[PDB]
Amino acid sequence: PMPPSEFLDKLMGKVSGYDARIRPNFKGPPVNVTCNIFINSFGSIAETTMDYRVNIFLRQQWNDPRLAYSEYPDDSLDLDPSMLDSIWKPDLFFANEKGANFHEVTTDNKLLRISKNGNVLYSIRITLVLACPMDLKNFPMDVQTCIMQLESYGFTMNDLIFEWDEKGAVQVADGLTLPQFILKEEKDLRYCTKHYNTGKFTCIEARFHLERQMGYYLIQMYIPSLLIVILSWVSFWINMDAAPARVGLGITTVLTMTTQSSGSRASLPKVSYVKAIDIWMAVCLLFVFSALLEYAAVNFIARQHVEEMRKLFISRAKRIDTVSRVAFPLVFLIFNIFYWITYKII
Amino acid sequence: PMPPSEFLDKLMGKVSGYDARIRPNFKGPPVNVTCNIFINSFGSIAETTMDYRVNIFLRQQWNDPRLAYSEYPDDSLDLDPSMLDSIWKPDLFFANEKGANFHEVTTDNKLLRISKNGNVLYSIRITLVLACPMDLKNFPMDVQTCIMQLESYGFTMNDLIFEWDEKGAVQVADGLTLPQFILKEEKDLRYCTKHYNTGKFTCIEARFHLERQMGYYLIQMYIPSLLIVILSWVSFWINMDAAPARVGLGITTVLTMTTQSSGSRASLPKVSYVKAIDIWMAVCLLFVFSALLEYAAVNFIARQHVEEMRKLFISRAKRIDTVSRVAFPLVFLIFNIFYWITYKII
Amino acid sequence: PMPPSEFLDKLMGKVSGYDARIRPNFKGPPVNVTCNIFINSFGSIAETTMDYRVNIFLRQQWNDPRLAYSEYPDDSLDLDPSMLDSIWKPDLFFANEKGANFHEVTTDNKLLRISKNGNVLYSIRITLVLACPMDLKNFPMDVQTCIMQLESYGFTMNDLIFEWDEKGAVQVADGLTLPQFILKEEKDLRYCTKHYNTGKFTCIEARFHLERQMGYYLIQMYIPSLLIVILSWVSFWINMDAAPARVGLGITTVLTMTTQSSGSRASLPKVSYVKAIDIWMAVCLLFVFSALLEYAAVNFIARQHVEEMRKLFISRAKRIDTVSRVAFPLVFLIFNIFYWITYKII
Amino acid sequence: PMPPSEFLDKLMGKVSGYDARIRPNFKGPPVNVTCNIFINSFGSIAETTMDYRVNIFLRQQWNDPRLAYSEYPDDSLDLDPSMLDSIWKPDLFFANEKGANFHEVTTDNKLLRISKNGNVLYSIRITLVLACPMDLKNFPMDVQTCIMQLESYGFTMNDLIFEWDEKGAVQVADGLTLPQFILKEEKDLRYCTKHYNTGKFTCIEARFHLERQMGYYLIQMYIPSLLIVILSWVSFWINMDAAPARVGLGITTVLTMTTQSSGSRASLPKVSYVKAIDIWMAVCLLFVFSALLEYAAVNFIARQHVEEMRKLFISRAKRIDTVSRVAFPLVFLIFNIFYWITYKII
Amino acid sequence: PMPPSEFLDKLMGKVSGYDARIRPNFKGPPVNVTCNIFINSFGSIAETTMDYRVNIFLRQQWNDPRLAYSEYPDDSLDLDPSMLDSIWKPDLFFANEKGANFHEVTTDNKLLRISKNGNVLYSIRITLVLACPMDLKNFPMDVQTCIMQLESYGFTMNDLIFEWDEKGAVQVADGLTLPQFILKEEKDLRYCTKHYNTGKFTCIEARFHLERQMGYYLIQMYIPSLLIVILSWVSFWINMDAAPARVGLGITTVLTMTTQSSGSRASLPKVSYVKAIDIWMAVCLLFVFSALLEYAAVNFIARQHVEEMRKLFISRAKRIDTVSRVAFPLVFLIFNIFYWITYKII
Ligand SMILES: *[C@@H]1O[C@H](CO)[C@@H](O[C@@H]2O[C@H](CO)[C@@H](O[C@@H]3O[C@H](CO)[C@@H](O)[C@H](O)[C@@H]3O)[C@H](O)[C@H]2NC(C)=O)[C@H](O)[C@H]1NC(C)=O
Ligand SMILES: *[C@@H]1O[C@H](CO)[C@@H](O[C@@H]2O[C@H](CO)[C@@H](O[C@@H]3O[C@H](CO)[C@@H](O)[C@H](O)[C@@H]3O)[C@H](O)[C@H]2NC(C)=O)[C@H](O)[C@H]1NC(C)=O
Ligand SMILES: *[C@@H]1O[C@H](CO)[C@@H](O[C@@H]2O[C@H](CO)[C@@H](O[C@@H]3O[C@H](CO)[C@@H](O)[C@H](O)[C@@H]3O)[C@H](O)[C@H]2NC(C)=O)[C@H](O)[C@H]1NC(C)=O
Ligand SMILES: *[C@@H]1O[C@H](CO)[C@@H](O[C@@H]2O[C@H](CO)[C@@H](O[C@@H]3O[C@H](CO)[C@@H](O)[C@H](O)[C@@H]3O)[C@H](O)[C@H]2NC(C)=O)[C@H](O)[C@H]1NC(C)=O
Ligand SMILES: *[C@@H]1O[C@H](CO)[C@@H](O[C@@H]2O[C@H](CO)[C@@H](O[C@@H]3O[C@H](CO)[C@@H](O)[C@H](O)[C@@H]3O)[C@H](O)[C@H]2NC(C)=O)[C@H](O)[C@H]1NC(C)=O
Repeated sequence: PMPPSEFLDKLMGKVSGYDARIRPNFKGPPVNVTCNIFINSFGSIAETTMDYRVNIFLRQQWNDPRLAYSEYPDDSLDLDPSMLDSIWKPDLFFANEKGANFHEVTTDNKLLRISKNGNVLYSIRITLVLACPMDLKNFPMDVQTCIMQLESYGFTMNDLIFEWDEKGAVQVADGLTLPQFILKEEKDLRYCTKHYNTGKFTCIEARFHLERQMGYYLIQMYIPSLLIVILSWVSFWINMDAAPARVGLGITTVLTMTTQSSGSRASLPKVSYVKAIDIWMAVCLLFVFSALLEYAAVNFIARQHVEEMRKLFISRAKRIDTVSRVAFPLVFLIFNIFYWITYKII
Repeated sequence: PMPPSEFLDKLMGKVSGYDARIRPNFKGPPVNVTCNIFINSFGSIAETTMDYRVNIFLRQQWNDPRLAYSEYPDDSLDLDPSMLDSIWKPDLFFANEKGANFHEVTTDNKLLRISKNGNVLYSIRITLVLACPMDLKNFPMDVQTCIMQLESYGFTMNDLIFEWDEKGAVQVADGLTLPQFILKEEKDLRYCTKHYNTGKFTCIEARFHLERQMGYYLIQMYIPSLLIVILSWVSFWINMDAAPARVGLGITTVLTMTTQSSGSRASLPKVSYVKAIDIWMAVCLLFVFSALLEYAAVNFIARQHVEEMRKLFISRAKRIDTVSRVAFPLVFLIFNIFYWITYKII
Repeated sequence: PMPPSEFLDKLMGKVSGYDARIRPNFKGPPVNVTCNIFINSFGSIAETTMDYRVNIFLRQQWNDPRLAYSEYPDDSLDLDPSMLDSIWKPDLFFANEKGANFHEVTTDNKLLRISKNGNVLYSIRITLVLACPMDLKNFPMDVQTCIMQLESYGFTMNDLIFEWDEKGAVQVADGLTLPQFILKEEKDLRYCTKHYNTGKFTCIEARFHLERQMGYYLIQMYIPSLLIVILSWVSFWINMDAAPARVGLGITTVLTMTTQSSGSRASLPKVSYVKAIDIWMAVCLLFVFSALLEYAAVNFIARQHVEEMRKLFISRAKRIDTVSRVAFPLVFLIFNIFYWITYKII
Repeated sequence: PMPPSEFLDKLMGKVSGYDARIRPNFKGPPVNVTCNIFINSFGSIAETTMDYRVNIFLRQQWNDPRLAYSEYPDDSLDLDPSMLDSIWKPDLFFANEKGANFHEVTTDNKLLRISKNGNVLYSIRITLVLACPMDLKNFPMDVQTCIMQLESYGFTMNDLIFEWDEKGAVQVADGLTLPQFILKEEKDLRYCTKHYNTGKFTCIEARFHLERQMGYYLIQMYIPSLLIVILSWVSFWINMDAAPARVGLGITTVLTMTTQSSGSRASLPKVSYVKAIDIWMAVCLLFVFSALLEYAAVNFIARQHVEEMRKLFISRAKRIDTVSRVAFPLVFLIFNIFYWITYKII
Repeated sequence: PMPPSEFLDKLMGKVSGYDARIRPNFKGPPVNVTCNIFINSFGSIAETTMDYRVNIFLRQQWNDPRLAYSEYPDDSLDLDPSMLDSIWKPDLFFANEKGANFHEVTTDNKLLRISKNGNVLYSIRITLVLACPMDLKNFPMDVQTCIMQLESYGFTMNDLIFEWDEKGAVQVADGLTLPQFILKEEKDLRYCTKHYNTGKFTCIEARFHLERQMGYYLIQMYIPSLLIVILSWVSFWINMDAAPARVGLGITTVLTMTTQSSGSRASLPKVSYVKAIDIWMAVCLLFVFSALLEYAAVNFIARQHVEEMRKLFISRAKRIDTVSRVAFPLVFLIFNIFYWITYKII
């Protein structure tokens, strides 16, 4: 017999009237193309530009009666990736590409096989940098949901319809790990049918829940953010007579805590709303600032102190020192409870 | 009958004398091309290079009598995006491109349909990085106006005219949100007819008002910029005898405020004029510097103090301490009123 | 006779039925392609994106009976790199490309020679940026293993099989040096046969062990991380009466050590687990923090001190000063032993 | 009649012997090509790499007798930008390109019109990143001169000559503003004829004077650079008995001034010569360092002070304090005059 | 007669049997191609990636008897750069490209002329980013030697040999200046013949000595690195009774010197060996650390001081103060001599 390359020349050549500019089943029902992606590499999720780089295998399956051969004895004929400009292909595109490219390492990474009944498998490797609106109302304890939509651009709903297959619409790699987030096993599948001034177009998308790993932020901006508050608590255990001791403590600590506040949003987007890490530094900033005002109240009584009425001012300046050793270690603990409970339920 | 691919070969082939290098209605009136864009993604507005990345759908509509078919029973014939090099297309370009590229993810993102009367719709996806002169006279409270002009390069006014359509000249996406700014619903539409040494060319543009969100700057460079001034106010409530207490306070605070001034223009363009954030740090720098000179005036009187005339110098050195507790908390409030009123009207 | 260019036109032209879209030995055994790479340049191994740039010479050898000439008197015929689109080539690709490109400096860097029996050598220069999951459980003393897999995309196992040659499967350059790591002479060779929903494909890979050089981290983040602890030890040799001396020492040192902790993960990925450099700064942070609490215990006894019972409190406040000069210099040495032994065996 | 597309096929087709590989007026005088650029966008002038990005419209005009039509009734025939590979074009190139690209947004931005006498206008949009040797002998008050040369590569002087036109050789945009520098209205026009081992080639260039805007540097690195010196002057108004007051002032200020010196060359090229900003920080570093040595001379006399001879040492230690309040405020003013006069004339 | 474009069609057309896939002098001696480069732009030598960007004019000259015309009366025929795919060209490539590109600004920057005897000149503009192993054993006083090799990829030694010409093998631009380094006039020329598993290939290279300019490092990291040591010397001229004076001096200076050590390797590669700038900061770190231990020895004697034996401890605590004023100013000078002598000979 003849090889599949010469066998398909009768179906993709000048004979049989086959044209790559004509969609299958013309003047009839639209083409129902089913798609399924395979995430190979994931990560590099930046927040300054609010985008993430993904590498998926976009599989496409449809039905073309013009390529339904019945003379070849086999059931699957592989095609050279250099002959993709001869058959019709869906005009699939993403609405959040923001720059993309293919891979042509020694061969155009394309897969093309034709079944006997007319099933055509089209799998390619695409490297996308997808964008998603980052919701940072609770930055250290948020559940991001970055989606990706597959719309049409040249054909409307009556000519091309995208759908998901029931046999693993979205597969995940075996050893796919992320440096900062984690990929949940549950991925939603809903439609995203858009409507413009020209018409209506099909759209398919899949939700991806990306939960953060609190192990990183808990060590860098939570343990040092708590030890600095302890530095302001040790001033109560120091005598009220040493002026340079408690003054230098209430100033060097209250100024190095601002660096922690400025160092908590160094690589974060400039959002207007307040996040969960801005209420942890601001409240702890009040503790390192109230300790400065605490010494300002103790030193103000000692500098004012008549022999009988002045002996009570010394005890009054020391009575507040007996409560500050218990108030702040018990008030900061109350805020430490309302913080790790409200942001663990919402 | 015959499919539209073979039907349009009579209108785009060697027959009928149709050439892609000839504009419609030659030796007559110019081609009136109407355009309308659809902003899909917006943001990433940097200030060091004074540019912003945009992703729009550039729709183009004109009239070509050479493509006015009258035999096909339908009213809209879709075209393959691979056949855009056969018909005439307007030479539309932007005067502020500064690098651009198309999107060819599995298909050239182009839309092409031809009506019966000769209406040709041309919609493509372009990713532009547009530039605009940043007016930073009031940096935290400015209303930026970044525009984009669509000029001609090969045809003059007598051969190609660009205009805006009245049915939604500029559409906005449904869920288009910006991280730093906000997009106003009012967009101006005016002409930008340029004149060069070669001739005159058409030009269409649309204004985009981008108001900032003060919620970000108010927390990072306004709350810490005010608490440092309070650190210089607590020196008045400290006795005038402790030298290392008030000296270290008037130096550590006046030097950490300069870091806030240098940290306020870390990612800003090097402009010559003064902005609204440079007058907030410089005036607050005077308060943290006047407190240093305030102790220099109190300590200078105590070191100079004859038994009757010296008792008044001690009261004089304490009389200024009774006014500094009221002057600065009431003078900084006056500047706090003139600042948030002048920059809220202009 | 005729030159090899005209001699091979009979084997690569329209005659002999040779087609570049047909794999050798069709309807029979699969093509056994042996590959061997030659690493020219290596390094630039970043950790923020977890990727490294490599430049190898990908050699490919297979058997094509359709190109087995028997009339030319020579044994090796060199081919012009501009004629690679006429013969069949394996669709080799990498599963961790993440962007790649060829080199076309004055000539496409391709090697093509055909033997008499049908051996075809295919060598090209590819610049890859390969990714690997960075295991940073012990950051300064880890042995990274970055691999690279060569999979198929268009042909399954029954049509294309990749294998390694026994004569130097992976060669290393003569003067290939790395700035940070070192390349070990032992490189493992194992298979990576994947299984997808479409079928099974061949895969070959080679392990690369990249041991770090501790000479860099030992000087920058280990010598200064130890001298700061010595600054907290000198407070014991200072009299317990000078308040501003020991207070300023226990605060300026405990706050500059946090900068060393924040400066140890400035260019590191945001991992959740704790690494070996996070337990060296945190434990040393306890020493510079216990010295602050040590003075808080000595000053608390002196401020409390009845004529006979008060003379023992002065000796008690000095007895702890006689143990702190020996405890911390001997407790930090114990942690210094358990650290450099546990992380030198695992 | 026939359209210009079919009319010019007789002049650009196989007939008439017109070839795009032959320069006009062969075996005779060279082609005198006149050029004129139009700067659209300017700025982004970095100093680390010593380059600036420019966007100009390169117009080219020459004479081609082979295209001198005499049958068409019009005087200017516009050409499709897709037919630039049919006529001869000058091989113009820049000697300081360092990477460049064109703009192909929906159309190749090319202009091509042919006059009756043979005048051919060629205007294209080129985005260049031009380099210039940065002369930073006086960094805040220099007048940079970045030029751009247009050389030939394939034709020598006897075959191609570039010249400037007298009617606006270099035009400037109407609203072209720069963020840091300013563009002067005077632009020099001189030749740059080079000589290599192959021969001599034509060259045209234009000088661009880029004066800096001192409004930026005067606020960031000149006002804080002067207030720190004032902090060292207030130590003279403090009593000579307070040791921790004047010691902490002469150390915290002398160390934060080094940050201003290191912060003045953070984004500057590593040049060997000294600039005008390195002599302003180094001299001011002497003032904040002489104040430290001033207290070292006052405290050395007080610690040495026999009942009559010791009373003069106290007055001697205070006599220098009466001159330091007048010397430094009058010596720093002398350097402030010689600095803003020498660098305002050269 | 006929123009050179039509004259060379007889030598580059279907007639005469000329093929671009055949090297000259086949079945005979190899082609001796002589090359000579012309460095136009040089600099941008980074150290994090260990690469430098260069822009050279790669001239190539060989002998092709098939192009030896004898009928044209001239001696040099210029060729259009669009016809380089018709003649044979050497497959020259660099072994350290790491990404490269050509320049196509309005014309492919290629030079092609053919002599009567068969001499063919081939000059193109290539922008390379070449790599070299940075030897940083003495960072401020090293002599870097970055080379560039020109190897073959498709032809072995018996088919293509590269050589250097004796008439200026490597030329330098007239006004080529470097921001950091300097280019020496002496450039070595040696062979780099490599040997692989396939065979042996020709190779030509040229050495480039790049000496650093010490004027930059001497001001930024050598003058401030010496003044901080002077701050530790002034503590000896202060009385031994002021505790907060000498304690704060021996801590604030010893901690700001570590920033100079961390600030000396901010943009340097992470090498394991010690460089010449790491022994200048570490030794100076001992001086600012020995001054802290010097006060720890003086204060330890004063706190210990029986009426006759205690008067000698006061003199002993002051005797070391009389030697420290002379020891350190004379010991640091000894290290200052051995440093600037050992690294000025090797
Ligand atoms: C692609 O998928 C669409 C569905 O999304 C298919 O369209 C549906 O096709 C049926 C005929 O097969 C149309 O008729 C209906 O038939 C059912 C019985 O199956 C009957 O109960 C209904 O009353 C109706 O007559 C139906 O209108 C149509 N639906 C839509 C929304 O178009 C289409 O056939 C598929 N195309 C191919 C090539 O498989
Ligand atoms: C494209 O749009 C232009 C307008 O921007 C159209 O041009 C105008 O066309 C009219 C004829 O239709 C020209 O004549 C005028 O007619 C009015 C009555 O409608 C009459 O009152 C005037 O006195 C005049 O005779 C008019 O001069 C012309 N204007 C310009 C500025 O060119 C043009 O026809 C449109 N082209 C197409 C193909 O639709
Ligand atoms: C490519 O390599 C494969 C092996 O990976 C070759 O396949 C093996 O080929 C033999 C025949 O040569 C097949 O038959 C076996 O022969 C042995 C004797 O050599 C006999 O003991 C066995 O019982 C069996 O009959 C064998 O099944 C086959 N193995 C596989 C896994 O396919 C193949 O021939 C190679 N192709 C070329 C073109 O060299
Ligand atoms: C392109 O420009 C060059 C000048 O840069 C033109 O060349 C000059 O052409 C004249 C003839 O037109 C040559 O002859 C001279 O004529 C003058 C009178 O005009 C006479 O006084 C002189 O003694 C001499 O005979 C002249 O040598 C030549 N100069 C050079 C440097 O080539 C050239 O003609 C222009 N080409 C075109 C096509 O316009
Ligand atoms: C390209 O350069 C090579 C040299 O690198 C040329 O090869 C040498 O060519 C000579 C003949 O011209 C060969 O023969 C020798 O001749 C000398 C007298 O000149 C004689 O004393 C020797 O005993 C020997 O017979 C020589 O073997 C050969 N050397 C090599 C290494 O190949 C070659 O001819 C040049 N090609 C062209 C086209 O110019």
